[PDB]
Amino acid sequence: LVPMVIEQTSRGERSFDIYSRLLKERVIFLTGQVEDHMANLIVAQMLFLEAENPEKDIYLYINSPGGVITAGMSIYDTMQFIKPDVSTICMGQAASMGAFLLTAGAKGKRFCLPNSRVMIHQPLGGYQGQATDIEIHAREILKVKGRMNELMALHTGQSLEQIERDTERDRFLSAPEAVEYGLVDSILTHRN
Amino acid sequence: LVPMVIEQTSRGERSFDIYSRLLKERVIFLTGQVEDHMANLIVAQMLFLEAENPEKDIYLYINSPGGVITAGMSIYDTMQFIKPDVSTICMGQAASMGAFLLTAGAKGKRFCLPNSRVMIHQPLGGYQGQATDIEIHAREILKVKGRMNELMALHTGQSLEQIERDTERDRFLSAPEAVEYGLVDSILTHRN
Amino acid sequence: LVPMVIEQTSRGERSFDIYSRLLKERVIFLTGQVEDHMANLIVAQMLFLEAENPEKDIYLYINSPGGVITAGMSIYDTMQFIKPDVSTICMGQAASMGAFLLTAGAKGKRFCLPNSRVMIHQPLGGYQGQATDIEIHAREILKVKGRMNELMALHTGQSLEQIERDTERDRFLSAPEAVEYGLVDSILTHRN
Amino acid sequence: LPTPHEIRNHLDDYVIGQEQAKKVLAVAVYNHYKRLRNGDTSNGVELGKSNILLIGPTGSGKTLLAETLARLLDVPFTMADATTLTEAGYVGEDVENIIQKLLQKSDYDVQKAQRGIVYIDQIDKISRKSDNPSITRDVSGEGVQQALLKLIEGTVAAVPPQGGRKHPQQEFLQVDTSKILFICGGAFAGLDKVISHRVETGSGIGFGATVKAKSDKASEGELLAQVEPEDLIKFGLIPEFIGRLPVVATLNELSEEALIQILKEPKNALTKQYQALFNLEGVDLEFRDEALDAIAKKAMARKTGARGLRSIVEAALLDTMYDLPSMEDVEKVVIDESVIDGQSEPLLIY
Ligand SMILES: Nc1ncnc2c1ncn2[C@@H]1O[C@H](COP(=O)(O)OP(=O)(O)OP(O)(O)=S)[C@@H](O)[C@H]1O
Repeated sequence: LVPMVIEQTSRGERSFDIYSRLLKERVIFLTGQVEDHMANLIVAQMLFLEAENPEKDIYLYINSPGGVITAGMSIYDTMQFIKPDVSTICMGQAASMGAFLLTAGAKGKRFCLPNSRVMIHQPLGGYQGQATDIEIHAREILKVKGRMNELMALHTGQSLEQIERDTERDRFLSAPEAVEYGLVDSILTHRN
Repeated sequence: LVPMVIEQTSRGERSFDIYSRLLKERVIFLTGQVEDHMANLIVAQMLFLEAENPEKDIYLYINSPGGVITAGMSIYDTMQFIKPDVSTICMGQAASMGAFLLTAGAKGKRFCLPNSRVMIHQPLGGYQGQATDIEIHAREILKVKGRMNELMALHTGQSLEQIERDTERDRFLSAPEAVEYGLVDSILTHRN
Repeated sequence: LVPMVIEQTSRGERSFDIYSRLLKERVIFLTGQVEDHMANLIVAQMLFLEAENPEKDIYLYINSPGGVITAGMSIYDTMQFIKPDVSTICMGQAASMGAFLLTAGAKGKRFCLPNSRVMIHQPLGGYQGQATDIEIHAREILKVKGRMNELMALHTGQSLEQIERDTERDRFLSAPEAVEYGLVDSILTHRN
Repeated sequence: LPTPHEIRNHLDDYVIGQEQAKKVLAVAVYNHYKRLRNGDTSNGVELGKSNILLIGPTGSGKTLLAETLARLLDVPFTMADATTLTEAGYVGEDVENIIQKLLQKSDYDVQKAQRGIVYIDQIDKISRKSDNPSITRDVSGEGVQQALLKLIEGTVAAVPPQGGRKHPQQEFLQVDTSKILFICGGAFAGLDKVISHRVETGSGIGFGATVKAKSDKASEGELLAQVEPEDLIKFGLIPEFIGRLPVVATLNELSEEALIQILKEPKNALTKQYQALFNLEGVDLEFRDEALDAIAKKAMARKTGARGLRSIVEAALLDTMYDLPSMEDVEKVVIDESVIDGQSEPLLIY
């Protein structure tokens, strides 16, 4: 269930859902696993805000355990293509793909909560078939791993060699360490 | 099913659902298991009330058997970040995570019903894989257990060593015992 | 499906669902098993009626086979906290928890239908794990049984020793016998 | 004849903390006197009239600005209201009612009616309500504005002078309205949210967005300065109606510190009234800074704090005033902040 609220305007009262009200303020929610349906919905929201105003900052709160890679990469290219600065915030958790979208936000407008947690690892996959086909799918996922590490270094500022060693296995990063790692800019402890 | 009510205003009559009507009075309901979807919905409700009035107390009624830890920690940081005092009330039951959000409320504005019951234990987890991966997930969940005990002691006032001994196994605490333990401030037996 | 009705008012005609129409007249329905969601919904209804009118009696019709104990005890404390006299009626059946909420109504405003039936037994539970954990959960459920018997004697007027013997196993009570037992006040056979 | 610098100097005695609004009004009124005084029968004729639109928060002193100006000003002044009006012969009120109300101030002199000024309050209340499938003819809404268009521009409407003793007269006077000035102003609600979205930043509900922490710490006024006609369209006003009022005023806000100034600097301040009331008795009235601070908080708590000063001050001195004639050999009275709360009694000096 979703509660309904009323926004008061001069013309009259209008009823909005909790998610649509925040959308009016250039705020999008990324919840649950990243799939083709959930990812395509966020893209439509960003484009709608671009047409309404291309000069206002967008805020993206991420709370997700990650998911499909191809679904997430569509959002990353969109955030960089559009003119507005997509601010990212980590609430609760940010897995491998959630962390990639987190650091891809606008530089200087990235935050993480004091008790949030980020986890990063290498892409997962698999295939069943002839040996010739296994080599094809293996080469493709290997290129993605190399591509995902190059972009991670660009926003985090670290070296490509460092990202390769840290992403060999699951690596959890607390909120303070994420700041020191260049993944985020600051922490929103209290309101000022 | 959700019943519909009518709120009389000067402009005219408006139809509201039972949950949305209470939301208008700065009241949020936390029901069932704590997951990523249910937690992400409550966060938008708290933020919505902040813009309407940041000086009015919020009331949060909790009746839940607990759930995911990462989903609950996002709510804890939100209550402390925002300026309004988040009043918490325990109805029916408050499990491990429900108890952490209960005590995290503003000091002096925490209540528990005369027959409510609180339960606290250590974080639960598990992993299947290589021994190297088990050590990684084991160290991570251990930090959470240490972190959850530190924050519990901060609001309850007890010592870190006492919380560690009491959280080794399931521990049920009646409503009067919660007052003696510093978890709550009083009990709302009757209206005065 | 839920039928829609029309309520004629001075301002104009308004369409209401069958449950919302009765809610306007201070009537709440308790149907099916008692769970965290169904119980948390009824509590909001009682609070809504308190603000509208704290001096008018509330009528609560109960037809349920019982359910979770913790969900029901939140309702009992609420009925005792608020000022209005919560009238209770048993329709069809009133199990262990349904009977506790039935008898918990205001003294002199408790009724049972001529063919209704009440059943009471001891709390049910279970646990699987180490022996140390079984002892903890056993002491907890024992406190509830002692607490549930104490309150039953308080409202029914019987002695605690009598309630303990009668609640050792399932005990069915017809509508006339409920009056002799102090559980209810009268029977609403016909309208006068 | 009145110089904008001189008229502004006089208004400063009655107005505190509002400068931009004074410059705007001074030019218009000076032009109005000049327009009516000078015949204007030169190569250039039919000079245009710049009507004034006043915007400001409730209780900011708008009514005092028109009335205090009217006090020193010779021409008559009236205080009408827009909410009462209802278009096309409806139950509420005919537009013509405004004109007949003016004549009483002008002693039924047509020449004096063109000289006088008119003021309207709560103009925002008639904002075009936009609910599509309800009526589609909003009497209280847009409809009222359409009727005022011809009125402000200029036209002649029949008006029974004095109402008539009985049917015997059965005559009406022709009153021009072109030369008449119109001041339509009202505290708009929700206007701050409209301009914030389009002008400053991505504010709102979210974390990074600027929260409304400065509800009372800072004044929203500075935002109103960047107002434009296009923003009013979203509010409900018709562009044609806005064209009739080119000039705009801001009237940012009243400050807690300004309340202290209002009690000391103005000639009509309450302190000076009671001070003279007791001076005749051979007693002096002393107000302390602590006492004024308490008054500010109490007035701020209640609605329209500016209009509530009389109640707070009168209650504080009601008891003392009763005993002052009875008391003798008392030359001074001291008021403390505790007295304002009501827990203390004012000190008496003999
Ligand atoms: N500059 C000022 N100097 C002294 N008193 C002031 C001043 N501005 C406002 N006040 C006080 O505020 C009171 C109300 O003034 P108004 O002009 O009626 O305010 P308002 O905003 O016009 O109220 P509305 O719009 O008619 S509801 C006055 O009676 C004064 O006591």
